[PDB]
Amino acid sequence: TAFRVSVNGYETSNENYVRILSEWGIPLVDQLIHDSGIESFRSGIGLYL
Amino acid sequence: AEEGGENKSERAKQANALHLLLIGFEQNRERINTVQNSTYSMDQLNFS
Repeated sequence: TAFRVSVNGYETSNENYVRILSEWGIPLVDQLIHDSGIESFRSGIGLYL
Repeated sequence: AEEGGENKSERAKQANALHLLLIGFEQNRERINTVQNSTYSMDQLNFS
């Protein structure tokens, strides 16, 4: 993707998270959800029904 | 001392290695975890 996330080993997990989403925002969360793929299963079962 | 120096003999080198191991463990005990390995940065260790 277009994101260039970088995890810092000198930082805490929570603070690293804070920094990543502060720099990138909600588009990264949307890409993460797409990777999760809940929408595909939901749409497939809905279409079937 | 009996060997005349840390680098003079193999036994002297190993004895000095153990000596410095114990000294560091005492010095850096606060930075040494019982089982896991402890990791630090300069800011954590106050290195300028």
